[PDB]
Amino acid sequence: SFSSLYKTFFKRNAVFVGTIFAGAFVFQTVFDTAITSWYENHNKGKLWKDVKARIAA
Amino acid sequence: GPPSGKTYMGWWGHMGGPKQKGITSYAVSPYAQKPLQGIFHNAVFNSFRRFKSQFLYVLIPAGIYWYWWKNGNEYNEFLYSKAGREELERVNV
Amino acid sequence: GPPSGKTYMGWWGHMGGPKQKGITSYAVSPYAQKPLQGIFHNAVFNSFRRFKSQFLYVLIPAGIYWYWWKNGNEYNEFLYSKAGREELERVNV
Amino acid sequence: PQSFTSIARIGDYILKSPVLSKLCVPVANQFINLAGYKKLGLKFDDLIAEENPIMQTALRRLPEDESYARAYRIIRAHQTELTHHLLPRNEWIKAQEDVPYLLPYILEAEAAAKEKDELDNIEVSK
Amino acid sequence: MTAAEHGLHAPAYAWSHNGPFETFDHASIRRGYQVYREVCAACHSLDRVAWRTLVGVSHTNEEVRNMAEEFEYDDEPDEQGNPKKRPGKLSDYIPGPYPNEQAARAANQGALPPDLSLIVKARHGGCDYIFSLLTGYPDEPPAGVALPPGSNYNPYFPGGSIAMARVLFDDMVEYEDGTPATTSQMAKDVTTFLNWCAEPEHDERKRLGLKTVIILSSLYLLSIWVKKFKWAGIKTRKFVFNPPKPRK
Amino acid sequence: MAFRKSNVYLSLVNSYIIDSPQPSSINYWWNMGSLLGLCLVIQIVTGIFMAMHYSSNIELAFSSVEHIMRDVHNGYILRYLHANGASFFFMVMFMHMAKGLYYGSYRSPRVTLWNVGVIIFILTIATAFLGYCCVYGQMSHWGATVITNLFSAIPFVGNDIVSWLWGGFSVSNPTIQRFFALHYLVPFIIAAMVIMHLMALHIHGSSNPLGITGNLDRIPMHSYFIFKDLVTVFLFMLILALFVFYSPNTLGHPDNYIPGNPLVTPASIVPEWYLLPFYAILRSIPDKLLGVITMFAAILVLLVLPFTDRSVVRGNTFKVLSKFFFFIFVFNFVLLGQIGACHVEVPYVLMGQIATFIYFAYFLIIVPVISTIENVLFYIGRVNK
Amino acid sequence: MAFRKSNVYLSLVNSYIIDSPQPSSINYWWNMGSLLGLCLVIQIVTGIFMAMHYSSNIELAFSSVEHIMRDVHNGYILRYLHANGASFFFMVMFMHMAKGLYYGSYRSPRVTLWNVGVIIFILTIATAFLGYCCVYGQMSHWGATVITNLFSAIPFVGNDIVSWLWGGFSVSNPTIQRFFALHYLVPFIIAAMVIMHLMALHIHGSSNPLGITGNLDRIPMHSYFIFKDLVTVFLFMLILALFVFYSPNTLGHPDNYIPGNPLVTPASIVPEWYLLPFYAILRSIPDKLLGVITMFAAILVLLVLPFTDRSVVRGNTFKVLSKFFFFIFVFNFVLLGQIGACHVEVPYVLMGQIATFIYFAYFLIIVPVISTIENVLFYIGRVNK
Ligand SMILES: CCCCCCCCCCC(=O)OC[C@H](COP(=O)(O)OC[C@H](O)COP(=O)(O)OC[C@@H](COC(=O)CC)OC(=O)CCC)OC(=O)CCCCCCCC
Ligand SMILES: CCCCCCCCCCC(=O)OC[C@H](COP(=O)(O)OC[C@H](O)COP(=O)(O)OC[C@@H](COC(=O)CC)OC(=O)CCC)OC(=O)CCCCCCCC
Ligand SMILES: CCCCCCCCCCCCCCCCCC(=O)OC[C@H](COP(=O)(O)OCCN)OC(=O)CCCCCCCCCCCCC
Ligand code: HEM
Ligand code: HEM
Ligand code: HEM
Ligand code: HEM
Ligand code: HEM
Ligand SMILES: CCCCCCCCCCCCCCC(=O)O[C@H](COC(=O)CCCCCCCCCCCC)COP(=O)(O)O
Ligand SMILES: CCCCCCCCCCCCCCC(=O)O[C@H](COC(=O)CCCCCCCCCCCC)COP(=O)(O)O
Ligand SMILES: CCCCCCCCCCCCCCCCCC(=O)O[C@H](COC(=O)CCCCCC)COP(=O)(O)OCCN
Ligand SMILES: CCCCCCCCCCCCCCCCCC(=O)O[C@H](COC(=O)CCCCCC)COP(=O)(O)OCCN
Ligand SMILES: C/C=C(C)/C=C/C=C/[C@H](OC)[C@@H](C)[C@@H](OC)[C@@H](C)CCc1oc2c(O)c(OC)cc(OC)c2c(=O)c1C
Ligand SMILES: C/C=C(C)/C=C/C=C/[C@H](OC)[C@@H](C)[C@@H](OC)[C@@H](C)CCc1oc2c(O)c(OC)cc(OC)c2c(=O)c1C
Repeated sequence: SFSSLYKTFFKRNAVFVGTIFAGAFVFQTVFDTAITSWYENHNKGKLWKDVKARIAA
Repeated sequence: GPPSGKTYMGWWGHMGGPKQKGITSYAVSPYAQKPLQGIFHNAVFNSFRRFKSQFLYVLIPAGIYWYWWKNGNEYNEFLYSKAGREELERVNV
Repeated sequence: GPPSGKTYMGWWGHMGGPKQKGITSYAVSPYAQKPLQGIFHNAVFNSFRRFKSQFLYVLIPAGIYWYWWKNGNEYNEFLYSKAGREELERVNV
Repeated sequence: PQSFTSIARIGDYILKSPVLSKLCVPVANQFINLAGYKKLGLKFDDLIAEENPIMQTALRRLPEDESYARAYRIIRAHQTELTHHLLPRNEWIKAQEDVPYLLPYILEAEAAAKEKDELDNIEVSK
Repeated sequence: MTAAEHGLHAPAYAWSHNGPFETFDHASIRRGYQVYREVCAACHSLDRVAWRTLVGVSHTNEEVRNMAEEFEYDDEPDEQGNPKKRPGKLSDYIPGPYPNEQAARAANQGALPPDLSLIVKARHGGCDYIFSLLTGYPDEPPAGVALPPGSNYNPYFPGGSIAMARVLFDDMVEYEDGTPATTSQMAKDVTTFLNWCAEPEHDERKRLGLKTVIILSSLYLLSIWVKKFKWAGIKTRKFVFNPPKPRK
Repeated sequence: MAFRKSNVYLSLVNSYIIDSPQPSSINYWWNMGSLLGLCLVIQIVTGIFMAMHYSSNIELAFSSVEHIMRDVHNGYILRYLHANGASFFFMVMFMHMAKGLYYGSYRSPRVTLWNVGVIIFILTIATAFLGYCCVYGQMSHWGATVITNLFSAIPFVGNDIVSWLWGGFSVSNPTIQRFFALHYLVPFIIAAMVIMHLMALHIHGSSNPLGITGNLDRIPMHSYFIFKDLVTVFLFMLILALFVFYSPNTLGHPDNYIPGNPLVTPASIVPEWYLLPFYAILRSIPDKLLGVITMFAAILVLLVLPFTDRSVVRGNTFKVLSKFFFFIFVFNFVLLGQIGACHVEVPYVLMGQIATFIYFAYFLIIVPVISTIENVLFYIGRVNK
Repeated sequence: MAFRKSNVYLSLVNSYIIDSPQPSSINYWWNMGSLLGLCLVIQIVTGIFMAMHYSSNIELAFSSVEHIMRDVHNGYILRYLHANGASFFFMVMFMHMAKGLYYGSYRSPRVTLWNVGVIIFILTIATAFLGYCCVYGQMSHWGATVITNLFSAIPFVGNDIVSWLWGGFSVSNPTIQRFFALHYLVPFIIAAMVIMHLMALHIHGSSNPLGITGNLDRIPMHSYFIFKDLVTVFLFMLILALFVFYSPNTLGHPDNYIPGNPLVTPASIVPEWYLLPFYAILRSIPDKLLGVITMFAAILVLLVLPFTDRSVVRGNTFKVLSKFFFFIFVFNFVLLGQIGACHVEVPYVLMGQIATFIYFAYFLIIVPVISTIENVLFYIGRVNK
């Protein structure tokens, strides 16, 4: 964190609850997508989706 | 302990009432009194005397409601009898 | 409020300690201090306090117990191996 | 909860005996140095658990100047402890300064308390 | 306790699901089901696994529906009260080979083959143990070992005397995907399938674990910094003593 | 005055959590109590949510827990949190108790606080026993059998008490159903006992690492300790999450994944880890009645400490000998646990008997002797004559 | 000082039930509170002992209660006590609330005490509902269906809330098992709210029948009120025993002796007697949403009393018009209950609607209008110029 970067968004005030809650909602979405993508990529070839791609009946 | 908010009641020695003076009370030990034999004649006349002062406050409202109930109940019994079928069809729809 | 029993701790303004005089304390606002930009390196020589000064009180008893455990464990393993069959029958029965 | 009267009785017996003294004092000196209370700016008498009637009587009778000084040593020690450091060497309590300043007040209170208890339970032999 | 009574320690194999970031190999779960069906199912039940759970894990909805319908289950009696049967459905649980314990014991020389739904979690050693057991039957028991009639020797089993004989032999199964059905390949596959049967939440649990440890680690570090800031005034506090003038 | 002080309900909150004067020097060891409060909350909440999907009937119990593991959304998280949470509850409690022992927290004027603590310890052990029985795995049935049989040692009426506890001829349906009902109840009794614990604590306040008066320098609970407690709350959650999500069955026993069988006690039977030290103590006595009495005595002996500690100073911080022996006691307790995890064989039997002697000797001989000696050393080590 | 005062635990007992200064004139109406505490204890104890033999699974629930009635030693006593105890809990609570209404107990400085009481009333009704569902008879299934459906009236998310509460397509296994878990929990929440109720009562003490200050003449709780409360405790037990042993099913519904059937709602369906007045209020509104809103408002309207009572004196003892209308309100409540026990037919529909209007009018119109008139009457009836 850089002082001037923080000041451009909040000046010398702490972050208010309203903004904290709003940020938590955004965090939840972005964080989940990022983790899931990294996790599925790390296990590529082992997932059912990957197996179903080749295997069939 | 922390300072707590004052109320309208204290405790023994500082109950929160006005200063008392000029009043003298007297009492006698329960052990020195007649073995609770002064019940009848001294409480049978007072009993019902208290309720003679209160019964109308209870009885009138009770009477209004009991009669309102009985009237509706009797009307319902009539509406569902053979003789009330005509009026039942009228008031039901 | 009811009379409560005396203890060894009071509250702010009457904590129950001795009268304090001659001591002056000074402090500076956390906002005016360096943003904790000296955790490691500056607190590495002070670290290991609970180690250099306390490790022996922990280490010696720990060493005594660990070696006591290892010794007994090695013996048990010997007793139940083919080579330990004769001693097992001796110490067991 | 061993009384200071009992402690002193055993200790004095050791100090008065040339044999026991030369044998115990050195170990006691090492024990005290290892205890490390002097490095926090404290004297042994500052360490005595005070939440009892005898100690409260003792502390109440302790002269003002000494009481203020004891207060400072206690506060300073708490501050040093929370910072997880020892005081600068020059601020350490020196062996010569580690004096039993409260002990006499404690022994006096214990003697008075002991006498009251004996007097409260005296038997009369007619 | 002797080595025989304890059982031979099961070595650590390189299971592809070992590790905090690893999911099960689903191609292995799939082959494992086939080994279970063509070999294990003759003596072992899998009572805790509902057909529906295989969907999207090792098979398609269509494949599982066809598998379920190959078995018959009790249906509600007809209008006359007469009992009747019906083909299995996705909601049904995989059926066992025996109708009761007495029948199971009768077909296995008095021994009862345990349900395998939780076998991986119900044994010390987990996957390593199951695999080692299945591939650890020697042609003959060690010299001097008196083996009771109807029993078999397996060093990995406590006591060395087990009621189940070796059942995996090379090529006894023909894998749909063309994988060589060696005894070790089949043992590796059923064990993976059985691990999934015991812990179907495995893949999702580890994924949630990554999210949880990251958030908590950050919270922990953040809390330390916040704590230090709030305490900075007290921590750097300074005291000075000036002995008061004697008068009070 | 401020509303937080004026209001009838808020004043209690302010008194215990906001304005509570805390000794400025208490270290992180003083954070275990808040962690124990967190543990109780975790257990009660996860427990209640799981109770909604649990059946106590002996034929349905094990399967209902599997239903929670398999069918209930996030059910495995609830179960692993509850199971591992229980283990963490005991680890933190042992640390909380060890902290008290080290710093002489049990000494006057906090004897009542300590005694209430011992009661909470007993209730927590009983609660965990009842909960473990509810799973109805092999360890559940046999643990229920052995533990209830402990009372058969009571002369004359022992067997009757056991039959009463069982509700039959053995651990059966009535036993499991009553154990679940009781498992639900005790946590609330513990909560009530914690309130009593906090009340005893509040009148004298916390002790500190120096063992001396904290009255000369206090700081408010709010902010300082509220934020300091947060550090360990997060560390606790982090560590618990590592077990819950990455190694959920490490602290448990594989045998409990096998349904209870009244006809077979597995050779691999072992009590839950937090009970191992007491288990070893019982096994060390070659007699039914004395083994039982001795084990219960291992908990009750905690009550003699305020009387056997003859020291004139509170705590071990400035005591060389006391610090050494405290750690001897700690590692001896761990050894007892390790012995409990072993079979009844040479030389573990003698080791257990010696460790058992050391456990009791600590409270009854070592503490009083060493403390008396230290009192004298402090005296002769400075005084002239 | 005396040990009962110095000890941390006994000092609470002493302040609340031994030395507590009571107004010398409080009459027998002030005994209902202790009776409510007794009821709560009776319910929790009989409930825990029955829980030991109960199975919540929808297929086993009804039969497990029959098992309690038939196989459990004294089981029928436990069950009849718990069931008749619940009815008594409500009758006494109604009397406790009515006393408060009559004597102006809801007035300042006791508004907080009153509000906590309203919360307790809501929790108690909810608890009784959950317990009734546990029997899983015909009334249980349909009461569970209707009451959970009350939430379907919430716009947009209503149906989702109901499906969530059910844990399925309809009232089924998931529902009964969670209802039992919750039935076990709420009584403990009620106990905690009772503690909060008592704390609020303690700071101002009880009011009295004269409505004036009790500070000039107090007498200790101990002996006087301890023994006066005992009189009603025995009367309460006597009457409860008459029902439990001689007429145990009089207060219940025969349909609850019929196992729940998801396909048939009996024509004879009727809510538990203590819920009838509220049931009548809901039925009085020919709209789904407004009916549900109005019914909950019937409980919440109790909260407006400290504000609508404009009188300068506390209580009805010396108020002619207020006394009359208080009894109009009481019998109107009984009538509402009678209407609830009747079919939706002429002329009961209109009667119920009028009685519903009267119920609300009392708090919103009658009390403020009458209290204002009375203030003026007291003024012009003595002052002159
Ligand atoms: C599995 C169930 C438990 C899981 C939850 C447990 C969490 C807490 C248990 C540990 C505990 O209570 O240890 C207390 C011991 C005393 O410490 P002290 O008061 O003298 O500290 C002065 C500090 O530098 C102030 O420093 P400060 O406040 O500025 O930051 C301290 C540190 C705190 O870290 C913690 O989370 C507490 C351990 O933050 C850091 O900088 C660490 C960077 C990663 O801290 C230690 O030095 C640890 C000694 C090791 C013994 C552990 C034995 C456990 C079997
Ligand atoms: C119902 C199912 C739930 C069961 C719970 C039952 C609990 C009792 C509820 C009744 C209640 O609270 O009534 C209070 C009302 C007010 O009375 P008060 O304070 O003005 O009394 C002065 C007394 O003479 C002092 O007199 P004393 O103390 O000397 O004895 C009083 C009397 C008390 O009896 C009771 O226990 C209450 C009925 O004992 C007797 O003499 C009875 C001889 C067999 O008592 C009365 O005076 C009755 C007035 C009519 C109320 C009818 C109840 C409506 C249902
Ligand atoms: C029924 C009877 C119950 C009894 C249970 C006994 C407890 C069982 C073990 C509990 C685990 C944790 C042990 C707790 C011991 C720490 C207690 C404590 O308060 O220690 C304080 C001490 C140093 O503090 P100081 O204030 O003296 O430091 C000098 C500052 N000037 O801190 C230190 O010296 C460093 C602490 C090092 C801890 C070593 C613990 C080893 C435990 C092994 C874990 C178990 C593995 C299976
Ligand atoms: C590849 C398919 C199979 C697998 C994965 C498998 C796995 C297992 C496992 C893990 C055990 C438990 C051993 C223990 O208690 O530690 C076991 C036991 C047993 N199995 Fe199998 N099995 C298979 C096939 C069979 C077959 C086909 C039969 C019947 C002919 C059989 C009969 C038994 C019996 C009787 C036992 C009891 C052993 C004892 O307790 O002594 N198994 N099996
Ligand atoms: C659910 C269980 C428990 C809870 C919630 C609990 C909670 C607390 C809390 C919040 C504190 C203050 C902070 C601290 O010192 O950690 C405390 C202090 C204390 N507790 Fe506990 N405790 C529990 C069990 C125990 C047990 C089992 C014992 C002892 C057998 C015990 C003994 C003490 C003592 C003596 C103190 C004072 C420590 C001091 O200030 O020096 N507690 N406890
Ligand atoms: C101090 C609180 C508690 C402790 C120490 C505790 C401890 C335990 C333990 C050790 C188990 C066995 C876990 C396992 O190995 O699977 C258990 C199970 C269980 N507990 Fe608790 N518990 C507590 C409170 C509660 C409460 C209040 C409920 C509410 C009913 C509850 C409900 C259950 C249920 C349903 C199970 C069975 C499922 C399972 O095995 O996890 N517990 N508990
Ligand atoms: C479990 C239920 C309850 C319990 C155990 C309880 C207990 C008590 C007790 C012991 C008293 C003092 C003695 C008395 O006046 O009877 C009291 C007073 C009072 N309670 Fe309750 N109560 C309960 C429910 C309620 C409810 C539902 C309300 C109101 C909606 C309420 C309103 C009041 C008020 C205003 C007083 C003061 C009476 C006065 O002194 O004038 N209580 N309660
Ligand atoms: C605030 C206290 C309570 C209230 C108002 C209450 C009310 C009720 C009611 C109305 C019933 C239905 C009785 C019937 O018609 O047969 C019931 C049943 C039941 N309650 Fe409670 N209860 C309370 C507390 C408890 C507690 C703490 C438990 C603990 C588990 C419990 C366990 C049961 C059980 C097992 C049943 C089923 C057996 C029966 O029907 O009597 N109750 N309760
Ligand atoms: C029963 C459980 C026992 C656990 C005890 C742990 C105690 C910690 C509770 C944290 C409360 C912090 C309140 C701070 C506050 O009100 O200050 C407010 C500021 O609050 C904030 O900025 C938000 C801090 C976010 C903390 C996150 C809460 C963690 C939730 C996890 C805890 C689970 C138990 C006033 O701040 P100001 O003094 O600068 O004006
Ligand atoms: C949950 C709360 C509900 C109950 C509220 C009612 C409170 C009544 C409690 C009665 C306690 C009486 C103790 C008297 C005492 O200590 O004085 C003792 C004397 O006690 C006696 O003589 C015994 C009287 C018999 C008590 C009957 C037990 C009541 C049955 C239980 C009913 C409740 C379930 C001191 O007497 P003294 O003043 O002459 O020296
Ligand atoms: C063991 C049981 C728990 C122990 C109880 C003590 C601990 C209580 C902790 C609870 C924290 C919650 C406090 C919130 C209430 C504070 C506001 C308040 O009391 O306002 C009250 C009114 O409250 C109500 O109407 C309902 C309160 C219900 C609370 C339900 C949780 C205003 O009261 P007030 O103090 O302003 O009185 C005027 C003095 N001139
Ligand atoms: C939901 C409920 C929440 C709990 C709210 C608290 C309500 C308190 C009601 C409890 C009444 C029972 C009190 C009996 C205990 C009084 C005697 C006492 O405190 O003696 C204590 C010692 O107590 C113990 O060791 C154990 C007490 C455990 C009590 C467990 C029920 C002596 O304490 P003392 O006042 O003499 O002070 C000691 C000198 N520093
Ligand atoms: C209705 C409620 C009831 C009856 C409550 C009873 C509570 C009793 C005690 O708690 C207070 C008790 C749990 C406590 O004794 C001090 C523990 C240390 C007991 C330790 C304990 O565990 C074992 C265990 O867990 C097992 O599992 C498979 C098996 C066991 O033998 C093989 C034992 C065992 O031999 C002992 C001593
Ligand atoms: C998980 C917990 C939950 C969802 C709790 C819900 C609690 C809701 C309310 O309590 C606060 C509620 C019980 C309370 O509403 C204020 C009562 C006055 C409702 C009264 C009530 O009873 C009925 C009843 O008993 C029946 O029996 C067979 C049948 C019923 O219709 C045919 C009713 C009915 O039509 C109403 C309005």
